[PDB]
Amino acid sequence: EAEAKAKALEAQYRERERAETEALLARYRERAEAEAKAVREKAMARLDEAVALVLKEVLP
Amino acid sequence: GELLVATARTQARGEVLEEVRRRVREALEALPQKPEWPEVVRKLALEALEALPGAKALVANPEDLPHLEALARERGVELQAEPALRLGVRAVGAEGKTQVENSLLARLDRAWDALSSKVAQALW
Amino acid sequence: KKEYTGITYISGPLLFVENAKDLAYGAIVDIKDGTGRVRGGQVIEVSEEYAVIQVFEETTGLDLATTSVSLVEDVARLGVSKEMLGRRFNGIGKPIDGLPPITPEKRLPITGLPLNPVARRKPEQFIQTGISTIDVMNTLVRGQKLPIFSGSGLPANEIAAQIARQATVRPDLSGEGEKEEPFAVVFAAMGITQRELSYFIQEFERTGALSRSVLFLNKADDPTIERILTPRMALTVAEYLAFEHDYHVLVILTDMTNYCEALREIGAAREEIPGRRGYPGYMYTDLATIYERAGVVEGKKGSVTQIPILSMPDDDRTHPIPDLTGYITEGQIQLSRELHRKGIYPPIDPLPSLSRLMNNGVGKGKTREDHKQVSDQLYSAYANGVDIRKLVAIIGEDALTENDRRYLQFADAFERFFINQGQQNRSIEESLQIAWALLSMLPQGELKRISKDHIGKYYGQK
Amino acid sequence: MIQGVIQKIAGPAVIAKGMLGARMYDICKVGEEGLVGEIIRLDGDTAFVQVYEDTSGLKVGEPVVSTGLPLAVELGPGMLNGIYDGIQRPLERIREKTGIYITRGVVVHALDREKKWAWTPMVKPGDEVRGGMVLGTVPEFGFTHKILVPPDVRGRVKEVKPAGEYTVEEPVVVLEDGTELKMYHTWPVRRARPVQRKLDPNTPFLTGMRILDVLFPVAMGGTAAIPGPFGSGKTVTQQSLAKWSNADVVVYVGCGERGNEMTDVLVEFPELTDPKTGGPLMHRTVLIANTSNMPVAAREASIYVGVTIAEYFRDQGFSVALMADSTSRWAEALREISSRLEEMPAEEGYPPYLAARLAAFYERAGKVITLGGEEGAVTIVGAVSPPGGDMSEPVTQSTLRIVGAFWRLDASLAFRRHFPAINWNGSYSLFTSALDPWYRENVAEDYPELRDAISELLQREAGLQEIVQLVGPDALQDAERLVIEVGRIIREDFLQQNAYHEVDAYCSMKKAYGIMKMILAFYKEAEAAIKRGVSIDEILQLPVLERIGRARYVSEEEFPAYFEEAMKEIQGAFKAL
Ligand SMILES: Nc1ncnc2c1ncn2[C@@H]1O[C@H](COP(=O)(O)OP(=O)(O)O)[C@@H](O)[C@H]1O
Ligand SMILES: [Mg+2]
Repeated sequence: EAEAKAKALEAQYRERERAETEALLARYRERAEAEAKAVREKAMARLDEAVALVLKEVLP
Repeated sequence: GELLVATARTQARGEVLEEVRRRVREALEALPQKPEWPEVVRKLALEALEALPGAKALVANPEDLPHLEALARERGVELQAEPALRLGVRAVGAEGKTQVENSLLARLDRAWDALSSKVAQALW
Repeated sequence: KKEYTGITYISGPLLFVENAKDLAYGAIVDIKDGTGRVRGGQVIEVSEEYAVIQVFEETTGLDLATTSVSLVEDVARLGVSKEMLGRRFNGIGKPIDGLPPITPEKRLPITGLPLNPVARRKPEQFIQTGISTIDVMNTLVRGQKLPIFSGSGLPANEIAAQIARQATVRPDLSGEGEKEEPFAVVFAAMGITQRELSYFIQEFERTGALSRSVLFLNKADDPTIERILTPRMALTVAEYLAFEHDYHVLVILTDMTNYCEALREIGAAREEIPGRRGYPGYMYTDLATIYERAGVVEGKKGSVTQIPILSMPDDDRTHPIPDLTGYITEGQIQLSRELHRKGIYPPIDPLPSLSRLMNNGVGKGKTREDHKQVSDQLYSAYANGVDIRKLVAIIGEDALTENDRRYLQFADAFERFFINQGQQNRSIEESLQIAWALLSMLPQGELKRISKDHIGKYYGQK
Repeated sequence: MIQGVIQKIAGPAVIAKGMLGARMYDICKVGEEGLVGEIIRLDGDTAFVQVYEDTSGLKVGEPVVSTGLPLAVELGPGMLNGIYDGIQRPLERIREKTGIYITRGVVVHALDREKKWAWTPMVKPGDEVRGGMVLGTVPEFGFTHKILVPPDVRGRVKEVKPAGEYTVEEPVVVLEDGTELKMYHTWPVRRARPVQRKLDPNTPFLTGMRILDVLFPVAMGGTAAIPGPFGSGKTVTQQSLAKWSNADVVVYVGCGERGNEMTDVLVEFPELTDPKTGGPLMHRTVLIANTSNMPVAAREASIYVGVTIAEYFRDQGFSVALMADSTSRWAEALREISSRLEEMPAEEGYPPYLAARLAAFYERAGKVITLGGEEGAVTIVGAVSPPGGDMSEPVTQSTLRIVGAFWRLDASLAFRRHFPAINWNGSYSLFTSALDPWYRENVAEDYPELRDAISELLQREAGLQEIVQLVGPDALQDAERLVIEVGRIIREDFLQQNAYHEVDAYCSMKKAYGIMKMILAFYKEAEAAIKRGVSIDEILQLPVLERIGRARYVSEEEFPAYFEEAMKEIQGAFKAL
């Protein structure tokens, strides 16, 4: 009885941690994708004047 | 998960800097047919002289052989025309065994790490 | 942007460059072959007539007609930033992890400076390293540089990876200062098999303990001068982080024997006389240069702990490499063939292995107040367990006293419950707990190194 | 191309002047006889050509013509069932041309030309082949020998000649350019064939020796260094590895080792049978031979040619072993032509860059996934001959830091004929950890347990040898004289193997599992029966362990039923004491 209840709680908590890992997993995929968008959006609004800065350093 | 988040952040950081470097490269490679480049070439030409005193020869793009003729005879040096050296000049000094090179592409490849730290500061 | 063409005399790893005098001594050069390939060289012996360049890589395609050199970074430096803590580097400083390169805050010279001997304090706290027979019997204090004298075929790289992903400070064991220090592992492997390089990439990125570390790796087939420059790189990155951003930092220098072989085979390139037993005479100074750049600092809130792991050459302690290492460092810990292949991991053995600074790193509010006495007691008990286990072959089990058979059972079970750790993240309280469970098999009263306060408090419980 | 004249001759070193502008490592043609040579150390006008044949009768003024190419092998179909020398010249062709001596100055091709191979095409026209995509197949003695795109060649295939009988010159696949792709292609010996991605060692190299497969294993992408004094069974061991192991092809690189132990290899491999399929064993060995009186600069070329032919057969999805005996003869060739550069040498006399060379050679091993997508693996077994018979040299203690699987021989085990003379006390293998999955899913489930028990019994024996030679094998306790006698019977049964017996030459690992299970069943129940209290004379005269002492001579067919009955008698002869 004791070893049966042991492996029953073992399998149930396997599957519980599997759901935990998959939930935080998909959360952090969406998190990294949203942050990649959140930075490459910020890329565009300061492009040409920074290029003028580097062009003024390179051609001094 | 936090380490993958940091990987995505540094990846985005690097590709925005790749965008910046690429558009600087395109502005550089679009310079020599816009109405400034015979004012561009003289500065780096005389500075290729002054970075190696005692030159004998210069060689650069033959599209502005006039601006390398009548503004470098006072520089007192051979001028020989060989293309394939885009945006600049190179100076062969004395005894034929030294060659200072000078190009805006070369200056970008020498200055881009320092300007990358500076652009990342003034950009983020 | 300034080629010095006109070179003469290539010879093995040395090419000479004519008519060059702006080449700073110890500069780095791009050697460009005439077919568009770039190599590295270090400038040595720059004179009026010429300047010698020791080429980094092989010399195959070079010639005299079309071969140019040019200067980059005239004294050796690296670009350091705070955001290099998820990265690998190739000895020079270029990544091999595929991520786009860092935005360098500072630009530091990879040759360091000696600390000012008034400007440091003594090391006084401790660190846990997961290994029980390090945490209890020869403690790693923050500032110590203790080397792991491996063998040849013993696991040293596995203990490297284990200490790398299991070291943690314990400020809760202190009088509860802040957690404002994070921890940082600077891991510098020089001269590795590349099988071990696959082992280090997977054993760092596996558990997600790469995110507080930085791996300066280079293979064996990579050129020898990167195996020179690698511990300079790692100690100057760690010195930057620990004295500019207040991190307790642990620096793991893998395989110092590969370093000293590369130092011999780069000393013999530029034609200086090898001194004792083939090694250069300045090996003591050059090796102390990369040991004595660790340690705490007065006033600042950092500490640089340093573990040089080194193979013994022909497993003796009279060779120049472990002789000078034990003649510079702070004690040693030592693996053993005997434990390893009667089957034990990690195979540290606590008889010949000591730490100098343990008496300053344990005690009142450091880790636990009974620590040093249990250290001495475990040492003497395993000491007279080994030789009584060796004597019992020629007298017999049933022809001793009784406490001596208790010592024999203690030693035989000691070296498979205390040293046979396996891989569990063994804390300091758990390891002292199992140390008292092992001391319980000795009779009370026979523990003649501990006063009865800690005896009555802790002893008895298996 | 580039003309020069000889300024100086000394031995195999010819300083040739006037060669303003040749590169390093370009093969020269020295003298009017067309001697092969190699450029090092050029300073202005001169260049320093070492030569691959003995200069005698060469005189100054004679011309030197460079080529511009570095030392290039010609790779293709036609190297299996082959003997070459250090610059890939076929010795059957040299015997057909000359008599029984090797006259210098000969030009022969690295692959024969008139032999009509049998092209089967693979790719349809119009495809965009990358460097390393396959092109077609050729049956080459039971191996479906592929024909690669050479590395660093990209394009679109226009034409493909059909499934016919062709020759190795004839261009079968022309790209869109006119860049055509014939069967053979040259490749420089100093660049590893650039591979896609290098996998990890997780699969054994089944040797056939028992100790070299049970106590000290070699994985698939592994390296293995076998050093030993003279007269210690190196070359019989390496012929056993070439003869019985599970590799697809075997590259035997004779480098400084004597003539007769490649003569007999040419004489007795054509009668043998491959253990993998039914082909004759000489149809899977490439055999590069540089004997000692063949000239003393070619040794470097012979080892680099053997390892790059092995890398070519790695790219074709095969699985290669490379047995390079006497790497220290290549160290001596580097010392000898580093004695005419008059440079300052390192420790012992050797040049400084010797560890750089040994690293750059032992790091072409490793199981890889190649350019074609299919995976392959070169394993390398390198022998080391120390000068004094002392593993404290700059050869051995530069090569023991970059290898796993170090098999240190000794002379004392080979003075009496206890072969192979593996000194167990100082050998190791770093592939015991990361191979136990394969051992579990292919030999037996309890194989690590049994193996580690064998290891700790041998360690406990070699810990008690101290006491037993300081006091004597009498006046002991009887519970450890069983340890010493089980160590004695494991050294007389499990480790000791004669290669020339018809059986026990080869020993697959279920037989070794059977013998170890017999020995440890005996030791477990014997220490049980001695804690019951018996003699130890009464153990060492049982009729149950002459069975054990003969239990390596049964074949791999009788060994199951023989194993069941020996196991039965060991389980049944201890209750009767
Ligand atoms: N596996 C073996 N079984 C029995 N005898 C062996 C074995 N290996 C070597 N020997 C004996 O030792 C000799 C060693 O030959 P060889 O390997 O050429 O010497 P070296 O070890 O110096 O190369 C052989 O001729 C043979 O008589
Ligand atoms: Mg031999």
